[PDB]
Amino acid sequence: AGILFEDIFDVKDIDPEGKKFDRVSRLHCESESFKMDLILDVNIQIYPVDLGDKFRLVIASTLYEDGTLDDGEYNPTDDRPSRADQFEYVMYGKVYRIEGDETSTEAATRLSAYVSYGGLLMRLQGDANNLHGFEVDSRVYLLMKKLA
Amino acid sequence: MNAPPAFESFLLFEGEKKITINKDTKVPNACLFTINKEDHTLGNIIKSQLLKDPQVLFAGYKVPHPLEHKIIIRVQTTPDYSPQEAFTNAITDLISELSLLEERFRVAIKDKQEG
Amino acid sequence: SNRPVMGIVQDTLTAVRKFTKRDVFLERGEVMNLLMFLSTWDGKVPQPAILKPRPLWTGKQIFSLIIPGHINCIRTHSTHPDDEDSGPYKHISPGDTKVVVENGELIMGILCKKSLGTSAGSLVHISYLEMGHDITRLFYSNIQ
Amino acid sequence: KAFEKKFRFDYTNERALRRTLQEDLVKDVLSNAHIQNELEREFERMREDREVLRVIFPTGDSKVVLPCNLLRMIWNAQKIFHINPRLPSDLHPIKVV
Repeated sequence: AGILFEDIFDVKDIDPEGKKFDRVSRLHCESESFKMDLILDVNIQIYPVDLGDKFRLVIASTLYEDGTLDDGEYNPTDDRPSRADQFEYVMYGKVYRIEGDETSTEAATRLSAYVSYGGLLMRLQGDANNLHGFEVDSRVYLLMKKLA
Repeated sequence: MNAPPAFESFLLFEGEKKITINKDTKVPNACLFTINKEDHTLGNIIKSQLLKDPQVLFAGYKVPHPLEHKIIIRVQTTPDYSPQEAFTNAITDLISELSLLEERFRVAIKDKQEG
Repeated sequence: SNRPVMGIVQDTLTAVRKFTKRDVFLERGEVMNLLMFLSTWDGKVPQPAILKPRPLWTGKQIFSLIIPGHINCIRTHSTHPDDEDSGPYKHISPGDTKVVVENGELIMGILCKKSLGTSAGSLVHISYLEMGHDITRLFYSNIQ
Repeated sequence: KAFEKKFRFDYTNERALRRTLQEDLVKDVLSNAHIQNELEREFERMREDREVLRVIFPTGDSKVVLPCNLLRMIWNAQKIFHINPRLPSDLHPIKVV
């Protein structure tokens, strides 16, 4: 598998502070049946998004549908493995911080994983039980698909 | 006083070779072509034609100094295909396109005048 | 004054900010060219950030290839407000300030005079102190 | 109070110990007494250094110029050795001292 996370989100805001960038907007999504807030920057020129949209988000450690990793080297002439091409929007990043709700003695109950997709950041808060697949410095894919 | 003559930008002198082929040892199936007395007029066409090929993984060109006339082209291709074959096919396809374009322009002139 | 005496001067410096904005997405051919001008390049084209519906790289994704070795640094852009560091979004930075370089990769932030300039602790100063003159020379040339 | 809390190394609570240090090390820390004496002597030395610093630098200026960048060296070590900060470590504080 290699699918670290999978959920359906709804868009609540596009730019609460304002339009900071011409071609990039920051979605403020909330989950469904998981109660996990999301803050994602999406290229809107290539992949337009507006309010109220529902998309299915998948965060996977590999794209190859069998388990093997990719080594991070770009190669377009490798259609043989039949990668996960059922999604519309795909990004590739590196998780750089896992904040938590720890203390001196008690362990954490809520985490917050940050991933940087070459500039376009993402924060994914929620419960600490379904967020266990994330380790810092690990390459991560993001896959989106709008539900009609 | 130190002005180079104008013809030095397109005339090969005694000893200079037009094109020299060197391999790239960093990555497999990579090759560098050095062309003397050329510029963007050829570099750009060859690069843009190499990029059309689906078996070419890298294709670029650069002019190392504007005061020295020399073109360097780097192409890396998928295995079971060589960059020399990619280069030769690119040049052949460019020639075919230009010949077809000239034929059609000549017929268009003929249609435009006295027609 | 134990600072770097030379840094990027005003034209690569007026353009590295625009390069390192978030919006800069680079096509395949543009990436080919820019890598053709890199002297310290391994030979492997990195995976694009945006992979569908069209492969797009990013300016930070190529300045990461420019930055040498494994350099760790944290600077701050010249238009960074006085509330981001205090309130929420400390590590999310809506305006793309708070430059962060981890393992020689530009994770976030916009590069300006306060990162590539001739001030103490800048990115070039860290590159010198960590790698040496022979690598800082290539750093300068490749950036330009 | 902040100085003591930040630099004391409480070895009594033992829940912070189980959370931060490994299991084979927490038993050693809670059993030995020479380790505890060394750990208290370290804080004594730090307090004396604090008083010396306050004499040298009145008006409370922390900024100083020194040859080795310890924090950046620590960051480099963390990234080089792939240290995971969410797990207990195998570093003995006596080995540190």
